[PDB]
Amino acid sequence: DYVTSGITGEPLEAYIYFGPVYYQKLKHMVLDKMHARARGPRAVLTRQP
Amino acid sequence: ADFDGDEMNLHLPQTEEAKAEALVLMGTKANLVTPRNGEPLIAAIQDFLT
Amino acid sequence: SGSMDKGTLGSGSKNNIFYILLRDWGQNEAADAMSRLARLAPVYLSNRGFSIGIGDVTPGQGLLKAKYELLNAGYKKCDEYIEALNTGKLQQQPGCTAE
Amino acid sequence: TVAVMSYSGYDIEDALVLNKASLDRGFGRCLVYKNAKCTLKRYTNQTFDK
Amino acid sequence: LILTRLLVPPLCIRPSVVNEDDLTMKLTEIIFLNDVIKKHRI
Amino acid sequence: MIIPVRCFTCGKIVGNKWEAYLGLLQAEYTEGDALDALGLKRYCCRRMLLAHVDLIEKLLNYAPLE
Amino acid sequence: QPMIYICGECHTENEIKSRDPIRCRECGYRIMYKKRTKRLVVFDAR
Amino acid sequence: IVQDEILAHRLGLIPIHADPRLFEYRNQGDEEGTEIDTLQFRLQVRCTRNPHAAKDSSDPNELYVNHKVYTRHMTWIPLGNQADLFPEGTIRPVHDDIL
Amino acid sequence: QGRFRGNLSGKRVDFSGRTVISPDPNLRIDEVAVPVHVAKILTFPEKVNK
Amino acid sequence: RCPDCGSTELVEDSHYSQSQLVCSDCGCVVTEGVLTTTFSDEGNLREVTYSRSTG
Ligand SMILES: [Mg+2]
Ligand SMILES: [Zn+2]
Ligand SMILES: [Zn+2]
Ligand SMILES: [Zn+2]
Repeated sequence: DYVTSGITGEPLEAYIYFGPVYYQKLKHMVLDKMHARARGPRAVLTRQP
Repeated sequence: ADFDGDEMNLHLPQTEEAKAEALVLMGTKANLVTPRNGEPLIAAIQDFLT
Repeated sequence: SGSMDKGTLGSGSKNNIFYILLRDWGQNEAADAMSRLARLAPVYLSNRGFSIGIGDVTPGQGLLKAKYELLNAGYKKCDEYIEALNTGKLQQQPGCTAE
Repeated sequence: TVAVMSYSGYDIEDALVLNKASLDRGFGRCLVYKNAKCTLKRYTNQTFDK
Repeated sequence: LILTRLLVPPLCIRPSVVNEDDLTMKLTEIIFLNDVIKKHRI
Repeated sequence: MIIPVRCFTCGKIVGNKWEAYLGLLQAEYTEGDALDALGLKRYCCRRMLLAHVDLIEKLLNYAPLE
Repeated sequence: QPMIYICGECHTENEIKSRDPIRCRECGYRIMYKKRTKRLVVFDAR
Repeated sequence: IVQDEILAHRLGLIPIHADPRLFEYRNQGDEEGTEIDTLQFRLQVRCTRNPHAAKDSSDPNELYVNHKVYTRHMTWIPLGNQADLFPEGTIRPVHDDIL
Repeated sequence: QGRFRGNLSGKRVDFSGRTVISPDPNLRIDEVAVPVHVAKILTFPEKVNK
Repeated sequence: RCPDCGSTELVEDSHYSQSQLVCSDCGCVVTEGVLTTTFSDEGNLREVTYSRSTG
């Protein structure tokens, strides 16, 4: 397709490939993966974290 | 790394002596070239070459 | 003269312009030049536009003729060899047996 | 409704860019259910949790 | 070099709940068997 | 589960078309004629009705009911 | 005064207020669901 | 059976037919609001079985009454003097038909 | 899992984090961007002086 | 009792992850950090009756 830029307003040089594709969202989400430890419980046998 | 779902760690050195070594020795600026043969490793990647 | 490409901007080899800056002028110049390239290339290419579709993959006219011609010749020569072997007329290559 | 083009430089290696105003209208919205279970029992001695 | 006595290590290097560590169950068995011999020979 | 009110891509209000769409199908229009007679020009809108899967008609059979 | 539970099958309101076994007053079903809270909760339309 | 967050998300998207030039921006906080910068609507339905219904036991439309929640059921609740400033019928959700 | 290979040479440490990685071409090659929520957990014990 | 204040208003509280005992009266820490078992040794857990463990 012929496309116009949304920021400058002036038409792009190339013609852009446009259309419908089936996208699926996987179960890996960042909110379930962030982590950090300042200072916390220690093991009893060796007193490392 | 490739931003396809990767993960990376991070540590915060706790001593003024350890800050000085990390910055001077382990900084990126001091490590633009790999010690295997001296070729550059930090350079432009795809979509900057184009 | 010329144009910039992996051989002059990529992470492979010397002759990298960031490598020349590193050796001749220090670390700060090479680290700054890379940063400016990070900010300056995306602004060009993202307003020029650059795309791929199936027009960039469809085979043209002359290609079909060459492909058909080549396949016919190749199969005939393969036939000739297997004919040579199964008749036993095949000359053995001087490093191995007929197979 | 995807376009295949290079855009904005935050998309280099397998990263991709979404339209803020679609996320507001429902695209990619989801739900996450979790479970929590507990039980009360009677001990051999004649007493029980409460 | 030939041994006739042993040390039992402190409770620090073998916590309460392993119920107790296997080193504990080993040691209680050694003493049990030792007591068996001495009463048995007597 | 249920009909989204607005077309994700452009923002047109399509939530009020579902019942009419099934009505027009029930009169043996094709899908193409149905969408055209509802006035859904852009293809970003057409998928919004065309590819819907209405699960709330089914999920209700399992609901607690007197 | 006592708390009410909804039977899992016939939805007849029951009351326990006791250590009694969980069983429907009317039928044989043995599953109970608590009623919705009476307080209001505030949501954002976003 | 529609979860509350999802129901609230749906309600937001419905366009209201107020003219926006007559109202100020709500100040930060001040969640109680006042007649110069807020509007109120009320929604309330109870689905019940139709007693007159015959024995076909097939059509949901006949079997039940108010088994569908259209945007018709929202009633404007005038706040302050808004009932006087706005003539009747000029405050409503635009489409009257959304499900 | 023994002492030597598990607890003396390489061992667990604190004051560290872990997360997904994503792109940003507006950082200088020597900077890294950290989320606020992980900046609020980690600390550095700065001594007071003049 | 708080070593710094003497008052007995100690409240058990935790920050984002650390478990600690804090004098609520003055904002002082008196104890923190705990040693616990893990899941890795959880699977190895045995049991012995107190009768077996007491003869
Ligand atoms: Mg990867
Ligand atoms: Zn649309
Ligand atoms: Zn029942
Ligand atoms: Zn105190």
